[PDB]
Amino acid sequence: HMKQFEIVIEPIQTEQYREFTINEYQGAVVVFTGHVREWTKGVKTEYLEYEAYIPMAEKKLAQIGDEINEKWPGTITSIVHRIGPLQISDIAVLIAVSSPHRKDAYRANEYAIERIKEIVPIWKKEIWEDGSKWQGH
Amino acid sequence: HMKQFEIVIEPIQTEQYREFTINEYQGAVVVFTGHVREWTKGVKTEYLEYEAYIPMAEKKLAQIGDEINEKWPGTITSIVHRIGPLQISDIAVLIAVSSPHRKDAYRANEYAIERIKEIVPIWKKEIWEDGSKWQGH
Amino acid sequence: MKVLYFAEIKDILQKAQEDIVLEQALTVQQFEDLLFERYPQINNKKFQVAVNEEFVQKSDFIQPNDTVALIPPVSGG
Amino acid sequence: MKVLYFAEIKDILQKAQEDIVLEQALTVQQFEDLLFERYPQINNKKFQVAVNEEFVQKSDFIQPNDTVALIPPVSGG
Repeated sequence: HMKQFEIVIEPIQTEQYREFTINEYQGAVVVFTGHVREWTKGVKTEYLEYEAYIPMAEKKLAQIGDEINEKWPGTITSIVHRIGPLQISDIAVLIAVSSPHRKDAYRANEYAIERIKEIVPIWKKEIWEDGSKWQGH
Repeated sequence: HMKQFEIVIEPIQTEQYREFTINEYQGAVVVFTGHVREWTKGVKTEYLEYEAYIPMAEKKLAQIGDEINEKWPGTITSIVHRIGPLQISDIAVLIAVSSPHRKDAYRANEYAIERIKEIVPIWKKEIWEDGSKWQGH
Repeated sequence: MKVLYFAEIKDILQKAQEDIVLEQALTVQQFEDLLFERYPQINNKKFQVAVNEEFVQKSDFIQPNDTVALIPPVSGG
Repeated sequence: MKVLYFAEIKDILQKAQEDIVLEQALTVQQFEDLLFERYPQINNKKFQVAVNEEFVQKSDFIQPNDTVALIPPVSGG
């Protein structure tokens, strides 16, 4: 069951978020995916564990949608973040923004990812060979 | 058969372009899709017909890839444009850019769409009730 | 009152939730005083508090049947 | 020499390609003179010329076995 703003545990299925945002007035869709990287530290990252306070996280993703609507009217936004264990190159987050014209779709999308990092109650833990650490910010 | 830079006639299958650009060093992918809009004129748009000088168009898309590599090293780019008849909301163009960090992926992607409109030999014809017109620029 | 724990605090307390029966409203400051008394091992941890899925301040009130969550510094995206 | 037509020019000429046998190299200007002589109905149309899939100028040369394409103002993306 897909919602406009949601937290999922299964791998993100990307096409449905673009499809949600599309209609006959929209000429541009920008879809950002954030992926788990390897080699950000000296010790290899085995995988990440994400957690969320899901109902508050979904309410804060919708808030960002509402902020976007206020700043770039005409856009449509859909956002998902995945939780649980994520492997290297798994999509952790996806943001889809549609717009009649491209510039607002790019701007709104980049705004969204910034806000997610600021306000949404989601946390990552990095796991490596004989260790793990919750990340902050 | 998928190429990094290609012209297709079948509907664009989006997931393969993101997948082409992903590897363990990339933490961001930006995928732009350009879609056929309705109601840009007073008379309803029935559909569009796109044409391309395909081998030159594919060479010019690769050129843009090379330009992107020169300006934003670390990015990986894949581009497809569709030709033939396109219906309302069909994807006409897709650009996928991966990067270790998001900012270059957004910048490079927006650069790509600008260049496609500038240099790539592809043309659209708008078709409406009792008329049609090749578009310029 | 239901109390929800996340991320490092969850790991430290070895529990994701607990119930604290309340007879009356409690200040957010009072809630933190109680929490740090019970669990001195988190008393230097940084977090915001949410009550019924909204961020609150230390001067706000918690009602007996509220859900209260400790929100450490976020790291999504 | 193979000549390729696209978009409105293609529509006007009612053909997508043609062969013009050449015994010797031709200037791009000469090619355009010939084209406009044959097809006065395109003589006010704007286009670039590509030879073997590269944009050329009017002072360039076309070899007998080249592929030449008329590229009207582009409208992709």
